[PDB]
Amino acid sequence: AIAGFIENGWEGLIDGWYGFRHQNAQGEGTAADYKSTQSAIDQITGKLNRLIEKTNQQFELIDNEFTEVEKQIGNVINWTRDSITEVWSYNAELLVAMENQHTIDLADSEMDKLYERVKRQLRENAEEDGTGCFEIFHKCDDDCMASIRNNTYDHSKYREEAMQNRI
Amino acid sequence: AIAGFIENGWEGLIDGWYGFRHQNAQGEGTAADYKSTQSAIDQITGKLNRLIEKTNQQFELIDNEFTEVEKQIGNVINWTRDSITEVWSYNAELLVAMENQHTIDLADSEMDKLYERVKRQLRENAEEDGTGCFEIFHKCDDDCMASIRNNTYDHSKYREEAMQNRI
Amino acid sequence: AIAGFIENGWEGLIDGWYGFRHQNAQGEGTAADYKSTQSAIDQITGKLNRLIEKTNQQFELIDNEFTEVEKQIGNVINWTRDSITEVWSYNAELLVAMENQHTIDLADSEMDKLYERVKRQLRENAEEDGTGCFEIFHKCDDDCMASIRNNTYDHSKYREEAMQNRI
Amino acid sequence: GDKICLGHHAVSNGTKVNTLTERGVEVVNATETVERTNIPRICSKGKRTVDLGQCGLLGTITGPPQCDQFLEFSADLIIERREGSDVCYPGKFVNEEALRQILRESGGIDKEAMGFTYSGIRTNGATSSCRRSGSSFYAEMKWLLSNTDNAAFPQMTKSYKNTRKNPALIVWGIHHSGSTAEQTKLYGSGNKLVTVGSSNYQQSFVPSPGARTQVNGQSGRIDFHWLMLNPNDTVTFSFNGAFIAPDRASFLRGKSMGIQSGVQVDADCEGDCYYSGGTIISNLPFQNIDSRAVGKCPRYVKQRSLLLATGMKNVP
Amino acid sequence: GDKICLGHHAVSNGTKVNTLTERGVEVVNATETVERTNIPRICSKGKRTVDLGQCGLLGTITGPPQCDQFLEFSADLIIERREGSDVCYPGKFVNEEALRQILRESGGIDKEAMGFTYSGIRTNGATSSCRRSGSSFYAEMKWLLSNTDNAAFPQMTKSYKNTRKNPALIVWGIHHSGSTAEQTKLYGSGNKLVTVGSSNYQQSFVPSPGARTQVNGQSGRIDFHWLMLNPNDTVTFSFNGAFIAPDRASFLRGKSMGIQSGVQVDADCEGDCYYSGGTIISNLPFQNIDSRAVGKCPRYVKQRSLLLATGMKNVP
Amino acid sequence: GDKICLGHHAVSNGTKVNTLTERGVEVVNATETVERTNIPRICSKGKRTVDLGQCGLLGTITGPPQCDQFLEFSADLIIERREGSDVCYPGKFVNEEALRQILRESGGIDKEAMGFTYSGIRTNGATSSCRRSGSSFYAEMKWLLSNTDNAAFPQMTKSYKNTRKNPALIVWGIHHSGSTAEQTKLYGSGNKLVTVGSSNYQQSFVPSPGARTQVNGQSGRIDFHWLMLNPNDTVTFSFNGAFIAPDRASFLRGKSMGIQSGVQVDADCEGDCYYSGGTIISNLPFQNIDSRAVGKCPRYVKQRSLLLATGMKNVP
Ligand SMILES: *[C@@H]1O[C@H](CO)[C@@H](O[C@@H]2O[C@H](CO)[C@@H](O[C@@H]3O[C@H](CO)[C@@H](O)[C@H](O)[C@@H]3O)[C@H](O)[C@H]2NC(C)=O)[C@H](O)[C@H]1NC(C)=O
Ligand SMILES: *[C@@H]1O[C@H](CO)[C@@H](O[C@@H]2O[C@H](CO)[C@@H](O[C@@H]3O[C@H](CO)[C@@H](O)[C@H](O)[C@@H]3O)[C@H](O)[C@H]2NC(C)=O)[C@H](O)[C@H]1NC(C)=O
Ligand SMILES: *[C@@H]1O[C@H](CO)[C@@H](O[C@@H]2O[C@H](CO)[C@@H](O[C@@H]3O[C@H](CO)[C@@H](O)[C@H](O)[C@@H]3O)[C@H](O)[C@H]2NC(C)=O)[C@H](O)[C@H]1NC(C)=O
Ligand SMILES: *[C@@H]1O[C@H](CO)[C@@H](O)[C@H](O)[C@H]1NC(C)=O
Ligand SMILES: *[C@@H]1O[C@H](CO)[C@@H](O)[C@H](O)[C@H]1NC(C)=O
Ligand SMILES: *[C@@H]1O[C@H](CO)[C@@H](O)[C@H](O)[C@H]1NC(C)=O
Ligand SMILES: *[C@@H]1O[C@H](CO)[C@@H](O)[C@H](O)[C@H]1NC(C)=O
Ligand SMILES: *[C@@H]1O[C@H](CO)[C@@H](O)[C@H](O)[C@H]1NC(C)=O
Ligand SMILES: *[C@@H]1O[C@H](CO)[C@@H](O)[C@H](O)[C@H]1NC(C)=O
Repeated sequence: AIAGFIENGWEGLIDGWYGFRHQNAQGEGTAADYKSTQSAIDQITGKLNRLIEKTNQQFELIDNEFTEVEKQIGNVINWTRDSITEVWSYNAELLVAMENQHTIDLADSEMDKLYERVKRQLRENAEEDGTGCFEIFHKCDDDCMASIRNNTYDHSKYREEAMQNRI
Repeated sequence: AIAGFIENGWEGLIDGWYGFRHQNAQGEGTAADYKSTQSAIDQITGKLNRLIEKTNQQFELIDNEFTEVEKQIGNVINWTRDSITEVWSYNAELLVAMENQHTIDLADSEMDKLYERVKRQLRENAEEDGTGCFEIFHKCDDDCMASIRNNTYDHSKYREEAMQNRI
Repeated sequence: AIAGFIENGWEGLIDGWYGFRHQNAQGEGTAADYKSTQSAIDQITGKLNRLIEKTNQQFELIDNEFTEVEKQIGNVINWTRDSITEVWSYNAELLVAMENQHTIDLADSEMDKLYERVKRQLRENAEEDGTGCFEIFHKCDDDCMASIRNNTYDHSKYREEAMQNRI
Repeated sequence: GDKICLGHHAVSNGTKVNTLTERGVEVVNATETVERTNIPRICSKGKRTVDLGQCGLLGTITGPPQCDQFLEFSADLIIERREGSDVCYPGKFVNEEALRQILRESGGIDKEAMGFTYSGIRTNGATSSCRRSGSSFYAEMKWLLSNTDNAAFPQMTKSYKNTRKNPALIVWGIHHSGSTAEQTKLYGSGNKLVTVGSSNYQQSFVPSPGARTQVNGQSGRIDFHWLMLNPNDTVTFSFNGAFIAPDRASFLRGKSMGIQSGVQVDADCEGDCYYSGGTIISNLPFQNIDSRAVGKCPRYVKQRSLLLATGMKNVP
Repeated sequence: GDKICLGHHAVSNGTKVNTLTERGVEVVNATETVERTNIPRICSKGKRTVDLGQCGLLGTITGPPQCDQFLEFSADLIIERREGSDVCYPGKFVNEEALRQILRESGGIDKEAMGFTYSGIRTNGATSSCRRSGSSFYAEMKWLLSNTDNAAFPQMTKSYKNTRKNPALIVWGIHHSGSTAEQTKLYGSGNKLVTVGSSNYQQSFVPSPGARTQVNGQSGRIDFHWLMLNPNDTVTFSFNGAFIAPDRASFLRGKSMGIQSGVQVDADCEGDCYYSGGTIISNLPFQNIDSRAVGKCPRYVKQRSLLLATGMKNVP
Repeated sequence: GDKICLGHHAVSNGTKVNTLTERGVEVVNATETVERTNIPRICSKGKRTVDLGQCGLLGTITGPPQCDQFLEFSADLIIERREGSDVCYPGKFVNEEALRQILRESGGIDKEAMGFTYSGIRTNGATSSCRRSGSSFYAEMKWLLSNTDNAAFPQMTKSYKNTRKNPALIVWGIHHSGSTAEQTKLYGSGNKLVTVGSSNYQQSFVPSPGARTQVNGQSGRIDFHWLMLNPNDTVTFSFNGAFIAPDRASFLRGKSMGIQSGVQVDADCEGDCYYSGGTIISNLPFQNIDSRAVGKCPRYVKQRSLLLATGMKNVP
């Protein structure tokens, strides 16, 4: 038996992030979805371009390892630096934490957007099983399964048949 | 023929951010939704009040264009300033980027909240076409269309009629 | 009569954050949901662990109340400090504002996740009333109400009965 | 059948903005966050304004000719100019920039006489460098010579209490004569000490005479020193020559802001964040005009522009 | 028919908080993020604590009477007080604040004799300003006079190696006599040099005598100078008068924290972030009490209060 | 009946990351944000590189033996080493670290003769401390003695205009002889002044002779002073002994970066962020290797590691 994303993920889904597991008369299958997988990769790659910048600002020595500077100014420098170190440590931590929270929610949102897309193309010919699948109330051969995936499935073709089987 | 927000936006929607395009016997029409438009404007205006603050802290010269200060302290100042410049540049960039991501998602969420509101008032008398519209399974004259918009549409009035037409 | 979360909250919900108000033949009742309440508390407690850190960095005097330091360096110090004070004030304000926006949306999202969970277990045996309730189209005694809450409700048991009553 | 669509607006020319996730995503509308726009004038409305022009700021204490208008100036906004000079007879202040920093937020200065008087020396030292109606000197200062050429200079002590509630800015000077031949012609033979003590402060000064580069006809030099004399405290000047004595103590009036500039004042436009190029009126939280800008200012950032979205996604 | 509603709690009297998008949106519950609460005592539990009171911190090196308890003090937390004075005979340290900054994180000081001895001069210089059992001096220092009034002062050299592993704080002084009449009575005629060289360090000193403001009966002054003498290095003092010689070198013990304050110690309450008004116990990431606070502290911010929401929206 | 499931990938070994809300939530994939990896070499490809080794940086101006290679060195990247020394005859620069800071971003130095010549004195002062082919001196400097032992030293003035477009680094020195017996043997009796004036600069110098700790056989000391002489300005040296005169002025070439280090150069690997331990090649926005690192660098942070998630939640 077979389950969707509401239960868990698919350790078997190798060539994509998001996908389809179908069960029919011919058997059981898993194909990846390209556009929803790519959209989530691009979004993440966009963060990396932002955060893998190298600073253009140049900084020179103010200080000296070999011959220590006068105490007072050295202490001011050491203090100024530490306050700055505090700031960047805070910023760095918050940024990663904020971005990670968003990276998660971003990807959940992409799963969400695919499932509610399918539900809409399947129209009145299927029901939500609650694990992230649709019980299709008609016969759906490997072709009909492939027409859902590649968003060509026309629901009116199977409507009268399916409608009747839900009653 | 007519489409909703899942496909694209409406270059014709002039007097609101969000709205309704209806198609019936009398013709085709577009009216804006006030409360969902206003809610999104207020939310954005709230950001502007937050970000268009003027700093109350005052800063005085530490430095001198006309008569340059001693090198060592001047270099410390120049260094301190540059580290601060780095910090604000980072903050400014992240803030705009963060706020922009949120401003987008905020507005998508407002469209979302309106559509799933309508779906709920239309009850069992309509179906999701998948472009962001509802195929209403009964006759809906310009009045009935205006009763959906101003959230007065009572679904039980058209129920038995519509239910039957979806079978 | 009774209402759900789309209208407003429940000043009467004492022993949980999220919950169920049912109406049937036996009467009217309110029980809290533990797992969705806990999930939202844990998430919030996670923020507090993050933000109720005490800084490990130590800072020593640079300055002097009793015997004021030379003006120039004192002014540099006073300036450096004020720039740092500006930074933390900005950071502190934004952090609280950002985190508060997220804390709200986090909790809305937890209500959302519970309601759409119920809708899915209730299957074809109930309809969305639009205030955040479900009109169940069969008789649901205090037991059947308790089976929805503790996620044991099997919809096929009441299906043929309910289906028929929605027509 | 009859249908109702849900939609959101859009346009042909979306503005491009950046997000956490995408560079250059189009939105309906966006506003600028980084100020670039500057007014090329000092917007002085609402503020007493002293444009020191020719007069160096430190010059207002000592009083070379340039600064006669300003010996007791009063202001809210103080403007120094590049041409400004603190001197007539060549020289500089020791610790000049601290003192500048003080005077710029001082509200201006109120002068008081310290009441010194003098026996067995001259008082009318003058030079063609500080000229008013021909050879003259620093207004607030007295060039103490010996009584006649080569003559001995009586060892003297002179003091001044600060009876006021606020501290007193005290200033004095040492004269570094262009040769030993000059040092003697003025204050006589022997080596020369000048010793300055408050209680809070002690320090000492020896004149270094010697050939230097000729500056405005002059080969000699005045070192100017200073201190903050405390309420009820006394400053005492023990000296035997080479001493440029103060006539008057200075007191700070109130609060002001000083700036350095190269543009006109304008009392019509109001402002609060100034720089050398002018004034920056703006409500934007950031600016990209000048990192050294001062007053109440937008934070200076590296970037030309950071657009903040004020509308939804564009999908046209 | 039977229905089941989904709901969330609420209250009367939501707390108002700020978000990215709204000012003053009500929530069920919220906690404070900015600390305002201070304990008006120095919470010293767990820490050796020296309350210098009357004794100036720099005074512990030189040893005026105020500081006899502390000539070899040992501490973790050091408290300076407003009344504290580093002197008896008027004077100041040169570079005072650096040296203070050092001693505050020094753990305290351990003294060692430098072993100087003296021929053809006096050693018992004393003054009614530093009094113990009447006229006395700085404990750790020797006021070298000439052998009798007006008498000549033998030119001397004296040295001290630092045989220890750590650096040695070395201190000495110059005497600025109230007149030339005094300078001579003490160290005789002629002008006077004091030259101090380690290897790492060279510098020189001339006494400036002269009338100054009378401070506790005294018109003269002691300049105090210092240096860090390096392991195995030698400091050498070449001098012919006006020299206040060290008896003892100082060594730093360990690590401490110094603070400036105006409230009582309390060894019962524990603490780690101090200020002049007391100590700040708190886990809040920010504080609005005092920007100059020290130790391990919340970051100081401008704002009274920033409430962080710990509950959902209120809709009642 | 037939069903279609929607799913997302997962794995057995999720990487743990932190979020706003959860510590250690697993994700599919995550990248490091904090650089820890360092190359233990100075990556100098693309850059003229001067490894001063034995030669102190300030030594390139004055020219003790160690620095003969470098009296006119030219570079983009300058490397100072711990063994580097700015001297042969014991002494230090006054304001040393400012001057260092200048020379490090100077591109190197181009020397020009100041054209001094001398009558009635000696010019060939030398010492066994600065040895080349036995007793010698600072290359760019002339040790002016009196004409014969104990002999008088003619009071002299000497000057140099800076006719170039850029400022001229000028350096000179004072000789602090190990006794008064030495001071006279070299420059004769009498006390000794050295007075230096540009226009924008005046200052004075007295030699302090006296026993000091013996450093490389030497008990005496050279104070080295400096200034930036302005285009068209003149510096003038009035002196009567104890003066270590410059032969040559120095001019800055262009732009460079200086660093301090303890590892080899490597011209094969390219780099841009250096520290004492080597060079930091990395695109990561932060680093945890060294807070004092310099060049174009990742921001230094406190933390070993901050993992940034590059994949969705793991649910396996
Ligand atoms: C796109 O967004 C911008 C920025 O949000 C819109 O312009 C802004 O509109 C608001 C609404 O009134 C302005 O408030 C006004 O402030 C000004 C100046 O202090 C004042 O003259 C008005 O009486 C009013 O209170 C806001 O300042 C203004 N900002 C700018 C820079 O002009 C713009 O209308 C939006 N674009 C479209 C196509 O709607
Ligand atoms: C509203 O929110 C506040 C803040 O989140 C709630 O108070 C907090 O409740 C938790 C519950 O465990 C406290 O944890 C405690 O930590 C302390 C301090 O280290 C410890 O002594 C306790 O035994 C416990 O572990 C938390 O500290 C506490 N914070 C404060 C400031 O009181 C509050 O309960 C919530 N209000 C309502 C009505 O739910
Ligand atoms: C998990 O995520 C990591 C980090 O994002 C993935 O490794 C990274 O893959 C990207 C995608 O191409 C690499 O991009 C590189 O750009 C540079 C340009 O400077 C170029 O040198 C490379 O040839 C490549 O185009 C990136 O270098 C690489 N990062 C690291 C640290 O190796 C990784 O593939 C993901 N893991 C899995 C199992 O998918
Ligand atoms: C300043 O910082 C370093 C640690 O990076 C330390 O080794 C150095 O001695 C400190 N100096 C002072 C005067 O505190
Ligand atoms: C400091 O920075 C300014 C520009 O911000 C520059 O023109 C100036 O010369 C710098 N001074 C030093 C000593 O680097
Ligand atoms: C520095 O700051 C404090 C207030 O933080 C003030 O009392 C003090 O006098 C200031 N000093 C100077 C020199 O501006
Ligand atoms: C300061 O003035 C008071 C009276 O105003 C005077 O008696 C006193 O001698 C002065 N101060 C001191 C510390 O003596
Ligand atoms: C100290 O160092 C000097 C340096 O020349 C050397 O002569 C001596 O042997 C050293 N003594 C000790 C005890 O380390
Ligand atoms: C500098 O140049 C100008 C003319 O080019 C000249 O008149 C001026 O006097 C020169 N400076 C000196 C000190 O000679």
